[PDB]
Amino acid sequence: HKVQAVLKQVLKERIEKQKYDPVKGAQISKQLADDLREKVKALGYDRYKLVIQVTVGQKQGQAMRIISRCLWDQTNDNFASEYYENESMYCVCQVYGLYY
Amino acid sequence: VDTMVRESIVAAIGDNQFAHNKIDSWSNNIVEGCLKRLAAMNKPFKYIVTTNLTQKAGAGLHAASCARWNEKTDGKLTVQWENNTMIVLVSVYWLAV
Repeated sequence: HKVQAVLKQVLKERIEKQKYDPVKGAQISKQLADDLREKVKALGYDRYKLVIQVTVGQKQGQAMRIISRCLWDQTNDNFASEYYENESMYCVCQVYGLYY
Repeated sequence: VDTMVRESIVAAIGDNQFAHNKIDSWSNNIVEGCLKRLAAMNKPFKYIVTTNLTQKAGAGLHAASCARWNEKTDGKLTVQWENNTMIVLVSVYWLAV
């Protein structure tokens, strides 16, 4: 998806040259979440809303997955997932494109 | 409204232990259980239900959710649970019709 691609662009544009940090992380994660919200609430808003989830993790290499089971109004609610990793930061995003 | 959800969660996965291949499955059953918890209240709204479950492995975390909605009719309710090895989060979102 174009919007998903540009949300992953936003993810990199936040987290490039970076590493996951416990001390920077409260403000870093607030910036992450707010910036993805500002992405989806920019041009591309047409009487919709986005529901957001973000996970940020250190690199250890164990067995981890994601899943999410919901009940939604079907024709108006959509979803997508994004995964990424780098030298030290794993980052996952979950986007819920819903009609406002 | 959410206290019965919390009691349901503490009934279902109280003091239990991690097993990864059915972890999603527990989430599904929880989502179905919470679905019945929504279906018991059946307030004429658009409902969203979500769960999260994660091993207690020693990495510090922070979590919440936000949107940009009609502030008087659209809302959020939540239950956090934990045990020796797991963390559980259940979230319900109201949007009006």
